[PDB]
Amino acid sequence: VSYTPNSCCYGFQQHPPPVQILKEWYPTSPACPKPGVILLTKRGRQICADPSKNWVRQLMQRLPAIAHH
Repeated sequence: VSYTPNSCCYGFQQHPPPVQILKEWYPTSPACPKPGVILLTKRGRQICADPSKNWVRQLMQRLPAIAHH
């Protein structure tokens, strides 16, 4: 849908989550002003994280990249 809303992070989580709760990750929309990733937890919590941060890239590497929709 050319008129669908876009999911974006306005604010990122600055402190690393516990790896044990993380399931997978996926990027937010390319339409967003600041590029983001979601770290999705086993309980389904969507954690906004900044892929310009090395610690976020390292978690990303350890997790499967799995499209949400």
